[PDB]
Amino acid sequence: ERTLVILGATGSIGTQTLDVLKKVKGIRLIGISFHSNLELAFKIVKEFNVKNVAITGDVEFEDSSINVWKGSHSIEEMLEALKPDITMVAVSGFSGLRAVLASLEHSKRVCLANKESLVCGGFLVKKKLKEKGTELIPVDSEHSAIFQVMEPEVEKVVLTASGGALRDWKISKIDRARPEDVLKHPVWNMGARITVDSATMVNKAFEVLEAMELFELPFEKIEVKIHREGLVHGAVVLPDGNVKMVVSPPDMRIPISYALFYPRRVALEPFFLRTISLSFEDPDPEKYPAFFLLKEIKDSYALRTAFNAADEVAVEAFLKGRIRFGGIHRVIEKTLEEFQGYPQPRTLDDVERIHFEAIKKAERVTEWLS
Amino acid sequence: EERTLVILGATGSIGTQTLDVLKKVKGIRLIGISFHSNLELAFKIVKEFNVKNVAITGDVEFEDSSINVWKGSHSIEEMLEALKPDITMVAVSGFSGLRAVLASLEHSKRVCLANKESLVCGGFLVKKKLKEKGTELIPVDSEHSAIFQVMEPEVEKVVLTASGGALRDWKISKIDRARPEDVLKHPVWNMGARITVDSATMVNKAFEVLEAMELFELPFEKIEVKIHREGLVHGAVVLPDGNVKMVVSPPDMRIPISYALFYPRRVALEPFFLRTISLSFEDPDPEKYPAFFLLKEIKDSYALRTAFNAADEVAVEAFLKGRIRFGGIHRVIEKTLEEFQGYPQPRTLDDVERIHFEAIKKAERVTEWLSST
Ligand SMILES: NC(=O)C1=CN([C@@H]2O[C@H](COP(=O)(O)OP(=O)(O)OC[C@H]3O[C@@H](n4cnc5c(N)ncnc54)[C@H](OP(=O)(O)O)[C@@H]3O)[C@@H](O)[C@H]2O)C=CC1
Ligand SMILES: NC(=O)C1=CN([C@@H]2O[C@H](COP(=O)(O)OP(=O)(O)OC[C@H]3O[C@@H](n4cnc5c(N)ncnc54)[C@H](OP(=O)(O)O)[C@@H]3O)[C@@H](O)[C@H]2O)C=CC1
Ligand SMILES: [Mg+2]
Ligand SMILES: [Mg+2]
Repeated sequence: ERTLVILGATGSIGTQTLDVLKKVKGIRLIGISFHSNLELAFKIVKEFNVKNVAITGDVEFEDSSINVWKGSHSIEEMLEALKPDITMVAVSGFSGLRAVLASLEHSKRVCLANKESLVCGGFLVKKKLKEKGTELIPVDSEHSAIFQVMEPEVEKVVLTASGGALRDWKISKIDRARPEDVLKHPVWNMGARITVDSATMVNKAFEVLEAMELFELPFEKIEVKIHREGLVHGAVVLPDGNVKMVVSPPDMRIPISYALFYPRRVALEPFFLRTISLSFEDPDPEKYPAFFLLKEIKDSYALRTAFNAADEVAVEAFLKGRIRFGGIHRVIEKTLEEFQGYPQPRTLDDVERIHFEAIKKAERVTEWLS
Repeated sequence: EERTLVILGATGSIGTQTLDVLKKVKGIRLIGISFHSNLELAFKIVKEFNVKNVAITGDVEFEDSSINVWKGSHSIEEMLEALKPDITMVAVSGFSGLRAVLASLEHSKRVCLANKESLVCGGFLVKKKLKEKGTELIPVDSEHSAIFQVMEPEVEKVVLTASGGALRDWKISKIDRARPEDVLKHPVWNMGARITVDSATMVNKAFEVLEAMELFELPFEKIEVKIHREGLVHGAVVLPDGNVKMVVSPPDMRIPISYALFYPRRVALEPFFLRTISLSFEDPDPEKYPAFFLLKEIKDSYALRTAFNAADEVAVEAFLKGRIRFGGIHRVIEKTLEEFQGYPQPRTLDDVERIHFEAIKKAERVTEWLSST
């Protein structure tokens, strides 16, 4: 059996990974990390007989027949001790950057669900990947699809987007939208943040930057289309007229299983061909202004990190009632203005300093907009 | 760096589309051609491509003089032995493609296979020669090219798509009485009279299923055919996890030709741009395409597959000549196959060629019966 560690086991991706382990044999889960959801963590440790846990938040796990690592280097120290064959990196937020770097150091394969790691610190991940040679497979549905059809000479890589919860609403009504209108979603079963991110298309902006890092694509070779039905997860347009497309049901257990079991294909449920509707349209810049900030930020890890930080602050603020929907892209825009002229970060510490300064600035902007 | 090419059957549809590709991308030098009887087109290919080597497979005069000319029944094998091309495009029509593919596998580094008969009738022979030589074989057919591009060992289903042919929207009662003028109109693809009729009966698709089993080493049970009226999807693989990989492209044979010739490089032609579509996939009606549903009966026997091919060749020509109506085609095939029930599995090229010859003779007798009746 191949040994597995799931970082962020208590989250959406984490628990879907557990579901997959019940459905397919050949991997043994030997450790998990979680942040603060102790009740769920307890269920997992009992159900899966997990003897190694890294606590990442300010919570009390005790104990006493299981090894419990706690604090800021818990993930790193657990991974060094366990040296798993496979690590699923399903932590949310900016913590994903250090989690991925530690996973690359101590695992033979890293299954990457966390987006922030490549958005903010892709240059660090790429350096570590080259040095260590660790296998890295994306878990995101769109990058899993691309991974399956990618080749060296492409004309265009097409990512598809649902258009989010407000895809149908007209422009003037979107500014005023409340949380009770953004949840949800209406295509994927995901955490509260990702749902807001799909509605602003910030999620898709992250995926473009992730695709550039993962597949060494220039910005100009990527295109994003709104695709209502959510069947096509990615397509590659080749120079000869051929297009390779990947279709599947919208269930994250599919790309999870692929990343865990590659090069084997897991037996889940085959998707049988039938008459089908495939629509592809350009995102309207007036409906998705934060998405169109990509051109402005793509070349700078300082601006990419600030983009992510401001989005984290604005979504939280939106979820807590301080701003309305139209305030999200404004917080991001106004925060980015304050980082123009920043030098390109060179180290993990540089990236971390930008992130915390940007959180600080975005909070000030949010206060103004509240 | 430059690769040399021989095109067997250079004067045909595939051959001239290959020439069209060679005019608009560099890296391949045409050094030899074969043709059967189209002297006028062969000389013009020779002049315009500066070809110095020609194999004539038919009984025609091609004299002389500044070029090397091979003639008679061994002309392809002899020219290939002399030329040793890097690539041979095998685009001869009909049963002689089996001999041509085997000859090509002897003397090329890569064989681009357009000819269907070679695998339908003699797949076991081709596979044996492939193993001994270790030469590359890339299919040129657009469905096989599509599958080649997405194939992997653990597929659940390989899906070939079919236009359904000229009579796809017709009532079953009208089909039996159809004439060549009904069939020889063009729903999705631009090709010869033979391929157009085979598309209407879906015998073309029966050939492609058998070729797919040979090319990709798939059991018959893992192949699915769907009628796909848009003709945009040329093939798909269904994986056991829920993923489906599909290949979409314009219905232009220059695409898979360029892919086979230049693999692993992709030639810059005209990129296809994604847009809103419905995509239809329906099962073929057994009552509409009876000759297609003879697959399950013939699939394990090279004797039956060779007879199926021969009977088809006879029946299609008789149809085009006005001797039988469209419904007569599947009847010629069925009745000819009934005469070969129990024939032993051929073991050599010579066994295959004997079955071919007798099935042609048997199918002609059947055709006369149906014509006079
Ligand atoms: N959900 C989806 O469908 C998809 C998600 N992704 C990406 O995967 C990542 C995780 O997504 P999702 O599972 O939905 O997120 P969730 O919020 O549902 O769960 C995230 C996990 O990370 C833990 N966590 C939270 N904060 C920290 C922290 N500061 N340090 C370490 N661990 C922490 C949580 O612990 P606890 O519960 O105890 O607080 C939980 O275990 C994200 O980057 C997301 O963009 C990508 C594609 C699709
Ligand atoms: N056409 C298409 O779109 C596709 C075709 N194919 C397959 O490719 C093969 C050829 O296709 P296509 O180019 O359309 O056929 P054509 O009838 O257009 O031409 C066949 C070629 O074979 C030569 N030829 C004819 N008879 C003989 C013979 N007895 N011995 C040696 N050579 C002969 C012809 O010479 P000449 O002109 O001098 O008589 C010509 O060069 C067939 O198996 C067909 O099914 C597969 C996929 C797509
Ligand atoms: Mg995604
Ligand atoms: Mg074909």
